[PDB]
Formats: sequence, structure tokens, C-alpha cells
Amino acid sequence: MQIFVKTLTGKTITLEVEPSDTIENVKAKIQDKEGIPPDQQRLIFAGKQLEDGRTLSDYNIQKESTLHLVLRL
Amino acid sequence: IKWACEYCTYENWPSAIKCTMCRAQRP
Ligand SMILES: [Zn+2]
Repeated sequence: MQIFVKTLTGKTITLEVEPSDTIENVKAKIQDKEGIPPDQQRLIFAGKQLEDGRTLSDYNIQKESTLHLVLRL
Repeated sequence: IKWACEYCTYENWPSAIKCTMCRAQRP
């Protein structure tokens, strides 16, 4: 599927991911595009933080969904 | 709990069904 990651700067990254993918895996894809390493990445969806160990399916993140990237927490 | 990839040796989460780094299918 396809999802969007909105940075604090305003930039909007588009990621191709499958729902089986872990949040850790999503952060690796963000590293590919934006060069920020996963240790610094913090992904926020529905006002909560998303755990690296859980999948996109676990959180009910679907096609065209938008996640918020934050750095160093 | 984490599983080491057979190919690139990277330690992935139990929930994952593919390696985060090399994207090989989990055994
Ligand atoms: Zn691997």
C-alpha cells in the first residue's frame, strides 16, 4: 500500500509499505529516503507513539494514512 | 525474542515476517 509521513519542517514523505511491516521497518524506509537513522525517528499516529515491534496492521494504519515524524524524542 | 536473519544476520522483531535490512523472508 501507500502511506505518508509528515515531517516537522512541513515536508511530506510518501512510503510504499505493506501492512505486515513493523514500525521499525517503516523507520528503515524513512532512512532510505530522508537519511535520518531509526534511533532518532519517533512516529506518531492518532496522537500516540508507535512501537517499533508492532505492525501497521496492529495499529489499524491503512492505505493513504498519514504518520508524523519527530526526531530525538 | 528477536530472530537473526540467515543472510545478513540482522536481528528482527517477532512480529516481522521479513528482514528489515535485506527483506529476505523469515524461516
Ligand atoms: Zn537480513
